[PDB]
Amino acid sequence: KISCSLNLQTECLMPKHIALIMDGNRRWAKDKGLEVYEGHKHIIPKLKEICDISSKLGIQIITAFAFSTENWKRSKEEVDFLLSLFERSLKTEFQNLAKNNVRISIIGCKSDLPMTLQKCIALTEETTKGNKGLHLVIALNYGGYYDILQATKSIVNKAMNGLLDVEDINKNLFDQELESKCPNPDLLIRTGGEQRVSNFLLWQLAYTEFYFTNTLFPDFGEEDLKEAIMNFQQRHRRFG
Amino acid sequence: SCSLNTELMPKHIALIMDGNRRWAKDKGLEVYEGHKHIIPKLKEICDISSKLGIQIITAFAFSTENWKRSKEEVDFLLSLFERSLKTEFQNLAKNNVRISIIGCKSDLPMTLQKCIALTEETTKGNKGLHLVIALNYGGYYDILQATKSIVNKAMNGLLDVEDINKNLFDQELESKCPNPDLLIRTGGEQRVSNFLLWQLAYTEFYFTNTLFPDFGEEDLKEAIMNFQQR
Repeated sequence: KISCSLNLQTECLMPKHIALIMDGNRRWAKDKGLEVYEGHKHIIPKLKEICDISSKLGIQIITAFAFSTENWKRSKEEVDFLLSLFERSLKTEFQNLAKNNVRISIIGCKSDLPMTLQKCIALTEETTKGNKGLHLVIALNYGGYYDILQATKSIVNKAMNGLLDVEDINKNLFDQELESKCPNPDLLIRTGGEQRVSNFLLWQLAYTEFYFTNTLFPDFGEEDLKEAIMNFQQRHRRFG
Repeated sequence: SCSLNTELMPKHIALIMDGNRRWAKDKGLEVYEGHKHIIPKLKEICDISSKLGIQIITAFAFSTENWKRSKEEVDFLLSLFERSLKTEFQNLAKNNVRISIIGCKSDLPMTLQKCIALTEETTKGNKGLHLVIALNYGGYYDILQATKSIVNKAMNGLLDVEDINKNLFDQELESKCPNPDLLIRTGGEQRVSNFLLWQLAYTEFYFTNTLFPDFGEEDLKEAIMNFQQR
């Protein structure tokens, strides 16, 4: 007998936290005739640009989907290129963000990554952990399923060590065990035309506003961003 | 412990049936008279869907968040749902629908529990469309009960931490594979409001301003046509 009691046990205007699915780079390359991998060169720069615009509007957190845990299903060549492209991009743009007082965290399974990428990530996190500006969270080898599973294993681990009882398990406890925690995204922006989440933040999106746009990520600028904020502010005007 | 190096017509449609109160306002009705259309409209949607070859519909009837309303609102909504279900379950069976409820049934009035059990047995032989009614249900709730269940098994020596994977978690949830291909929310809002979380990983989202009581065959066909061209 495991119980449920929901009637009892009760329980994260500018968006404070924006989540980003940065899609459309391969399409932006097909249009304009280049090779596939050229659009991907523009990802991390454009992200840094968006942090700057966001920082100046009063936005406090950005979580961005960089490398999906399903990308291991790509060719060993495509993935190995993407992990290299990313390690390079991080050291280029490290200074730019850190200088402007941005704090940087990585979420995902880091132990699967190349050892050089692991070392660069740990350095980046440590040197920016004191910064007081915008908080940039990079989802790298991350997924919604993964986050819920790692949290479940941690909870089972604690129960096995006598540190918690099965009836202590509630929304607040589970939330503290996830990699992406409160406060959750108020607005989610996916560029590139698709209208799905593709396994990026399942638990955290329970009350998030969804905004989908056909603009490809490389063409996405300040006007498109303020458009989406403006859109978000409309919905609060027609809802309690 | 960390390693991730396998973790047309829609077969399963999920439905957030919102806009009933707004509909009631725009027509000078009592605030909760719009809700009297919900189960009838759902039966209609089931019948159209069944004829198109859609196999499963999961519909959001009573959220775990509704408990935060006044006692009067809650007693009315649970009473109205028992009444609607008692009026329509034979009609639904005659359309070959099979009916399941997900959610925490132990918090419900005992007459509503009895009516749910009767509905399930009468229809569990049917081979038409499978209708899943989410009643005292939410996304957080499903993930948490699955977690508690897994913790209980580990305590009793029936599994190790290393056995916890996507398949194990899926079989402990109340809404299981196969997950919704398409989600439709009526009434204009563009959120999931803690309906399903784990199950929506790859679902297509379709939002419309149409209020639920005005939702017809044409509105459904647009939604499917829209889905096809993706």
